[PDB]
Amino acid sequence: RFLKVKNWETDVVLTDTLHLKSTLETGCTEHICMGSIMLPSVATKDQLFPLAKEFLDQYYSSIKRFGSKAHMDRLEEVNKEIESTSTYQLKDTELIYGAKHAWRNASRCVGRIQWSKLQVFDARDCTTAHGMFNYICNHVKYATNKGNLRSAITIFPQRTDGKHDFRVWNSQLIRYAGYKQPDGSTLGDPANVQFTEICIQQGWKAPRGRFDVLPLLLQANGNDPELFQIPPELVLEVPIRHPKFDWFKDLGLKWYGLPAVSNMLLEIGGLEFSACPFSGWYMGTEIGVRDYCDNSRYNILEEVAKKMDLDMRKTSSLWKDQALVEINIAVLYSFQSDKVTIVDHHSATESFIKHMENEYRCRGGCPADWVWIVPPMSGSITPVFFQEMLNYRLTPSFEYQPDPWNTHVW
Amino acid sequence: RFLKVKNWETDVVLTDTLHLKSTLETGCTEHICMGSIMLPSVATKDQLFPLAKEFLDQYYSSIKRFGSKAHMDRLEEVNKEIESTSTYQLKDTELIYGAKHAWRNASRCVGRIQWSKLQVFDARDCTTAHGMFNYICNHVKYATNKGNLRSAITIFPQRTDGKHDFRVWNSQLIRYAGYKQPDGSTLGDPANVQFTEICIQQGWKAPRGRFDVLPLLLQANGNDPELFQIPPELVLEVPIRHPKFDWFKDLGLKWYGLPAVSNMLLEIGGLEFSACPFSGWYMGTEIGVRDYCDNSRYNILEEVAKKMDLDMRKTSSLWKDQALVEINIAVLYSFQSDKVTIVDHHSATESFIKHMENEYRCRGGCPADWVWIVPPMSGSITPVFFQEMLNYRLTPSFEYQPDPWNTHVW
Ligand code: HEM
Ligand code: HEM
Ligand SMILES: CNCc1cccc(-c2cc(C)cc(N)n2)c1
Ligand SMILES: CNCc1cccc(-c2cc(C)cc(N)n2)c1
Ligand SMILES: C[C@H](O)[C@H](O)[C@H]1CNc2nc(N)[nH]c(=O)c2N1
Ligand SMILES: C[C@H](O)[C@H](O)[C@H]1CNc2nc(N)[nH]c(=O)c2N1
Ligand SMILES: [Zn+2]
Repeated sequence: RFLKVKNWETDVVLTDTLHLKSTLETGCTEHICMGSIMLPSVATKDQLFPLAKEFLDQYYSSIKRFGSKAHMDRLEEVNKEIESTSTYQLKDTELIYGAKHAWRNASRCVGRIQWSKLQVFDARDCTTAHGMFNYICNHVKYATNKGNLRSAITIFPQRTDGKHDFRVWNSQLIRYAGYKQPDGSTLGDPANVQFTEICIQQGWKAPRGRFDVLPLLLQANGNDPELFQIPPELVLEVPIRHPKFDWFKDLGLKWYGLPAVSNMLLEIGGLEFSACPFSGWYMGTEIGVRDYCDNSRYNILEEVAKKMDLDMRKTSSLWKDQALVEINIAVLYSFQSDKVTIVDHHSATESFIKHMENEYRCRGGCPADWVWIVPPMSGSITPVFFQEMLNYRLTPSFEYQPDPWNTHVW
Repeated sequence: RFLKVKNWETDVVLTDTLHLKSTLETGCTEHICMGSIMLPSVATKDQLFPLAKEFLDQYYSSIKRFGSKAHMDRLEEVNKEIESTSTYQLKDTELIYGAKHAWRNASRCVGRIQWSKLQVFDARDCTTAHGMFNYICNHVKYATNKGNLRSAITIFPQRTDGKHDFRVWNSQLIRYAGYKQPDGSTLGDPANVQFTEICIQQGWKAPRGRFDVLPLLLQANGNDPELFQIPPELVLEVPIRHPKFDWFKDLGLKWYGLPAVSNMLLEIGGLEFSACPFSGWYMGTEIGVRDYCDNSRYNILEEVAKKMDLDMRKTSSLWKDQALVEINIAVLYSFQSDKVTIVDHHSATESFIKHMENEYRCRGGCPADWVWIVPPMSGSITPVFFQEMLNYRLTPSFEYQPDPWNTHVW
């Protein structure tokens, strides 16, 4: 009941007991392993105080006042407000703790060494899609910090009944538009073409280029969402050059500095925050491997390998592999020559192993998803390839949620 | 109870019901996922007929004579021999079926599209370490076929009591020697230095170079094993050159053509074959990524990147990534210019997706381990990165077993 994870590059072993505190199910049974399925699958007051009890107990058991009366009066206070209103509200300190631990428990995140250094923006007083748009601009500006990126989350009012829900309809706050062409093909980002249509549907005026920043579709208190365009001076973008190849400029590629996921749900003490955009900084491979070279994304390996003049008749020339390394040299180089925060997959996996140690020491475990932790290129020349990870679901936590245009009573 | 796996590069879905036939446990519980732990953990007659029953039932239910009397008389025959001798013996046809399906059920193997085209060598009449050495040479020679590699397995007598056990002590039939140096460092293959010591211990006369083929340590009928050196004319080796870089020859690297794992256990109908060397042909990355660039293996990225004159001050130059692609271009090129069978990680992952279709159609499922199927470089520019796989344990099956120098009553 006190399981062991081994590292095979180092022969180092650690003991996981943190998984005893786990609660939610994983998809795996004693006779089936779902570790590579992407997404496996009102809340009453009878269930809401147990979750409120569990959260608050570890929150006072973090500030070395577990079991005190300051704890007990807080437990009694939440208990009775869960009688009165049936729901409850978190303290400022309980929200900052809960948010930082949702990140800390996010087993699919390799950059979690930074989990404590997070800036929480309490937007629970927000009421309008314009108020949402204000909070979100202030997040963008702060989290960007002139390229010296800082991580942050903005927490909008929690779900109450179920109809009245704050939702950022964008998947990330900043993404490039996606238009399918009359000739069947696709301009911009193909992942967003469904979204982009809903944007033009709500009256967006598309510039119809490659790297068009989408507007925000912000839904406030269950209301029909409204389009707002982040001021372009707030959207920091990096033009992508290669430090050897001058033809690389003519590829005319760029990316935005700020990775800010907006479509997930923040669970704290049984409360559900449907709108909780959180931002850090990019690991190089997300842009240079996935965004740029996924077949159903920008799919640029074709053209990069051309300009390198590569043996493209043969699958086995590793022409694909060769153009993939140059592209991530170009992402990295470009972001750093502009002083915009980016981390390479070597230094990020190293930090994660480093983070993983401290978690097994001063916490007794680190939930971790190998399928997601291993970078999508050069897997085994990074140290996380050789690290056995235990995946389990701790709380507070970030969760996926449905897209709102497929659930909203419109 | 009829689960679904999605592919996200193609939006294609398949339905797994084959997992209903699963039997063994995985390490994962409803609340913990062990998908990245490498190895999670006499047989009586009360348990041995159920396993014999299950096997034979699907074996006649493969040749469209399920439930017939030819089946029933075979079930009665095994039943009564399990009374008489308590164990039993497989027909030739039952051994070839059982062996091909152990391969077919091997969820960690990406080359399983070939599972049916397997050559079974019945060495169950073998009695001596010299007889083992003969069968194994005939396997090497056949499976190699002048470089036109053919896949094969040699099945030595099954475990009976437990003391009398046929074991190939080598991990693979052909591996390079491993000597640690007086200066702390290591020559050859560091993975084998423990083995190499046991070989010199049993009186091996080490040439003490880099690429020294080890001898065979073959244990027959539980006896203390004996050293035999495969005739070098039978060991086909590929010198590694690059199709651009002439300095690559001076690296003086080579590899052997035949991947032949010798240390696993073949379970068929509850019978355990402790010696069952099986061989195919290499996927390029095993040599060019793992063998050559694992830190605890040949660790050549250092020197390759030197000769390329690479920015090696910075982790973020992807100098490691860059020398890794050239090395697998050199493995591939060298093996094919010599007409020795090798497959590149692109064409092998494609075939596996291709194999995966047919399994879900004419069988209803394909046990598959994503952690192992995804090649250890360029993961997401191959199609298996985007394929959800269900891992589960079907039988017949290949299993790991202890090393014999850590279990043998010597
Ligand atoms: C310090 C900078 C950060 C880095 C370098 C980083 C790194 C990464 C990477 C590479 C991924 C994989 C994304 C993908 O493959 O689609 C990821 C996912 C994730 N990150 Fe982190 N991240 C950072 C900050 C944050 C913050 C600030 C939060 C939350 C407050 C967070 C929570 C998550 C979660 C929940 C996921 C998984 C979401 C999903 O399953 O799609 N990360 N991160
Ligand atoms: C057709 C040529 C074959 C190819 C291209 C191939 C490919 C591979 C690869 C790349 C691996 C991963 C090895 C590692 O990472 O250490 C593997 C493992 C494995 N292969 Fe296949 N293989 C072939 C033939 C065979 C045969 C003939 C058998 C059995 C009769 C087999 C059964 C297995 C098993 C059981 C494993 C996993 C063993 C372990 O967990 O260490 N394969 N294969
Ligand atoms: C399924 N995609 C989720 C997703 C998509 C895109 C980016 C991220 C991300 C988020 C943060 C905070 C940091 C980072 N380096 N990347 C996450
Ligand atoms: C834990 N290592 C197992 C291992 C190590 C080395 C090679 C293989 C292998 C075996 C076969 C038959 C084909 C292939 N392409 N590779 C398997
Ligand atoms: C810790 C981790 O499970 C370990 O590195 C695994 C990961 N996947 C692998 N995949 C293959 N094909 N071969 C391996 O040796 C490994 N090693
Ligand atoms: C099918 C498979 O689970 C899917 O491709 C996963 C694999 N691992 C991943 N890992 C990361 N970091 N991001 C991803 O989108 C994925 N996709
Ligand atoms: Zn699992």
